[PDB]
Amino acid sequence: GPLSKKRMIIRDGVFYAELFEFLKRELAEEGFSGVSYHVTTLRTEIVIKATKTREVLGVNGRRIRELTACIQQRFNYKEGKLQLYVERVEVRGLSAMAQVESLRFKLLSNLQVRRAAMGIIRYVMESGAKGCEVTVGGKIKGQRAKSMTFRDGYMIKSGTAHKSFVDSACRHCYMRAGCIGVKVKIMLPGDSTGRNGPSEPLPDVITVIEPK
Amino acid sequence: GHLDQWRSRQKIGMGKGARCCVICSNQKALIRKYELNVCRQCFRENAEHIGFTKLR
Amino acid sequence: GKIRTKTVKRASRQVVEKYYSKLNFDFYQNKRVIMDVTIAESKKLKNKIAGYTTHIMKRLARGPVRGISLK
Amino acid sequence: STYVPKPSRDNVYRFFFTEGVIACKKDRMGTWTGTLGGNTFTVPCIQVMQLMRSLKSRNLIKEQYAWRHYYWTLNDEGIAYMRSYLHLAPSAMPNTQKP
Amino acid sequence: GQTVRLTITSRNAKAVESVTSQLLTRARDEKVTIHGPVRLPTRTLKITTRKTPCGNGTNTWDTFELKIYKRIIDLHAPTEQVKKITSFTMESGVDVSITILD
RNA sequence: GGAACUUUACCAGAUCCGGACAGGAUGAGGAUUGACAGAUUGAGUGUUCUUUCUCGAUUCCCUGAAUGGUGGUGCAUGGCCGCUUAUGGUCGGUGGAGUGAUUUGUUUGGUUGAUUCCGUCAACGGACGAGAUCCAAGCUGCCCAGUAGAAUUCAGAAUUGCCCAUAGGAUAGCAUUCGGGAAUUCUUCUCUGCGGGAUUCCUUUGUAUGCACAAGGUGAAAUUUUGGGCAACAGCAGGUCUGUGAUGCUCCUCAAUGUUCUGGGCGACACGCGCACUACAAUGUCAGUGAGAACAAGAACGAACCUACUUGAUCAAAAGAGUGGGGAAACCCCGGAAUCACAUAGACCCACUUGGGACCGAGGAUUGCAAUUAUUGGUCGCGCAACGAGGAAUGUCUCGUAGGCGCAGCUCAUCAAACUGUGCCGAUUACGUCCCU
Ligand SMILES: [Mg+2]
Ligand SMILES: [Mg+2]
Ligand SMILES: [Mg+2]
Ligand SMILES: [Mg+2]
Ligand SMILES: [Mg+2]
Ligand SMILES: [Mg+2]
Ligand SMILES: [Mg+2]
Ligand SMILES: [Mg+2]
Ligand SMILES: [Mg+2]
Ligand SMILES: [Mg+2]
Ligand SMILES: [Mg+2]
Ligand SMILES: [Mg+2]
Ligand code: NA
Repeated sequence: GPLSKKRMIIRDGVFYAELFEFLKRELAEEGFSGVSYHVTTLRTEIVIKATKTREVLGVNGRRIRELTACIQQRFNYKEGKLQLYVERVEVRGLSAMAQVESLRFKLLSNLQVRRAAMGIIRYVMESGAKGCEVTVGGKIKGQRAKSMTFRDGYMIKSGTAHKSFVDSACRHCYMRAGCIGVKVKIMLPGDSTGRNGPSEPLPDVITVIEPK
Repeated sequence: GHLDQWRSRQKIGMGKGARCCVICSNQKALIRKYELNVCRQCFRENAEHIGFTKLR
Repeated sequence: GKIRTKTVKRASRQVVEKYYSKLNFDFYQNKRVIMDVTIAESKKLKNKIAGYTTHIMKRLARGPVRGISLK
Repeated sequence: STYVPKPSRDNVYRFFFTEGVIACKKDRMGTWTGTLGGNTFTVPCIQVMQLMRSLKSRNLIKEQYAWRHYYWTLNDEGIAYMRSYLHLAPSAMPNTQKP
Repeated sequence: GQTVRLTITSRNAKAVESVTSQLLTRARDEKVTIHGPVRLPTRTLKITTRKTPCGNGTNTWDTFELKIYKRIIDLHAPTEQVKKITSFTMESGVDVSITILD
């Protein structure tokens, strides 16, 4: 023989990374926001987080069955050992992956960079975000590439709390003149559950409790 | 006899030329530790998903 | 090199304003009170808040201080 | 060698129709194994790549690539072409389409 | 009687601790003798790569760490009882292995 | 980026199509594929040929296309990285000033590493950055051990008291030991998920309102606790098209800049420079003996991977062979590292010398498909090669630090004078200033 626990952890991580990349490429048009897999002796459970759940399912689950077949053939899962689910994202406006895909789609419609980025930011803040930051860079005005950044609300850049209070996504958007980079970072609000956000207060905030 | 000659040295499967990155099939700057077999650039791109984190 | 930043000083002023009757000149009992009556992810920040709160109490003994209003 | 023997092409097409998708590692040197009614059959990955290249150029399959692996999927016209090629019944349906 | 060992390993400390605690509670409900849990030494997997693609600039490095937590619990129970104790919804990323000792 | 082949991008040749698809020509009376033997050839390579077979509509030819490319352009781009720039920096709203560019806020005084704070104030309020957060060390609590240990009790076994060395000085005591068996008992040491613990807290001095500071105390720890990681806004035509199925536009595309295969080259020098390693010796070099680390890595019915033990051995090393163990707190392993120590009564005695180990000769073994010191160990020779402390210049560094010493990992079939970590022995000096940069 059996593989060592170190080797098992490495193998599981590599498998998750590859599955994430495959689902990100396959479901780029849909609001692919993540994947979570649970493994038991009975079978392996794979949950897909997406915005357009119907397209990921397809008609009578055709698309989901094709994805299941792809994963089964690539990783040599035996019959009945793999099952794929699709669940929608609770708040679309707080998902950086969904918003970079939305911004990319608006850009591919030959929309102006400022207009599309401002719409993304407005929708993100409308969904109750603490802040938002959209960066678009590349050949926007001519051969001389320039990088534009649009901001709103507040964002944290330093420490390691920005890895838990801010979510980020970046993609290359391909155009006729060349490559365009799109980045979105959303400062998540505070939710006590932890389903969205980190659920603990900010690391530099002290709140004094009102007495009785 | 060209079918035997074709890729006969790659048949041996020894050296830097027989191993490639499992993400990008590049044969440079491979990481063999823990049998990762990922090039260092692809590893920097994918380390968080693999499970590693930047501490210390 | 132990200056109290505005986060610590503001928190200490709020603590002294709200919980004057529960504080004294002792760092340790004030630290217990402050751990009870504040939320913070940082233990070190709470310790600094307790230190400056004890300093504020000592000053408030010798006349009023700026930024503190009590009845 | 990209010379595809006809029985190998028939087996690849039959597996492609049955299991609506085919996944194959992108290596010039290697063997692809599939299951048809039990047992197995093996065709070199170069020949699978050639067959899928021909099918892709004819607008019959959708292609995806990630981490040295291809993912080919038969679309509607590709399904019809497979049904006409193997002379299957009009009720023949891929597994991903069967409820 | 016979001893059954559960080896609980994971890369998420909270998940491994939660699963270990749940197993401890379930075993205590069954009134069986328990050895452990033993917190085995934590192993750190280190990959130190250059930060730059290509080779320009000050040679700065990234130190990526992956920590693995392992726990073991010994149950003086039959195999059926141990199988009952481990039948619950396990946290994702936690590997539980069952072994009979001699 | 430690390149034998591969890698490889270069050179000399030879193959393959990895030119999908579409429209035409031929075509089961056979489109084509692959080859025995002789010869062409570097090739007992159907590469092509002679002469014979074999497959079978997959393919060939020919036009447009297409594809691939470590081809070009980083001055067309994305992403990432380096740098400006280790410092304290940055920017709105509203208000105020100005015809305006712009300014104020954000300046000034003390303080702080800190645009850190206090104060004052045409500002008032906010946003980042700094700080906080995060990860390792040190002290510590609960948990916890049949992958860590300890102590006791029975055993069993060993020494055992007139003894003073070649003479054996100095250095505590006035019954002990045995990782080659059991039994309980326990958590001091080891393991660790979440906690506790330190904050200018306490006392004095100078500041003298505050913000603080310096000595001392308390303490495992006394000032960003220590070391890291993260790190704003603006830019640079900074690097990378040699990381990618990241890419626009351009170049080649069947005797190819695609791809393989063969052989060379990337390693050639009476040359220059940058970074190392080894030295110039006695605070040493040899031979012995002793005590003694820490991070780590180990393999894809079995088989690779890592190892211990034995053997080889009725006679060198390096080897070669068996039998086991280990998925790694379990085997390696009580991890016998090297610096180091030795009242070893050992050799050498100031010399290019038993310093140095360059260069080179002969045997032999090992990795690998392939190795003439240009794989790499090991043996005997060579050592009569410089080198006896290094000119002008110049790098790094303030405490478990410099320096010194090894070890592991990474590259890796084989090969560290490299890098990334680790522990070991362990200082001198300063605790300042703006002279230089
Ligand atoms: Mg910081
Ligand atoms: Mg070659
Ligand atoms: Mg540039
Ligand atoms: Mg660039
Ligand atoms: Mg104004
Ligand atoms: Mg203004
Ligand atoms: Mg200004
Ligand atoms: Mg340039
Ligand atoms: Mg080429
Ligand atoms: Mg000599
Ligand atoms: Mg010598
Ligand atoms: Mg090197
Ligand atoms: Na020699």
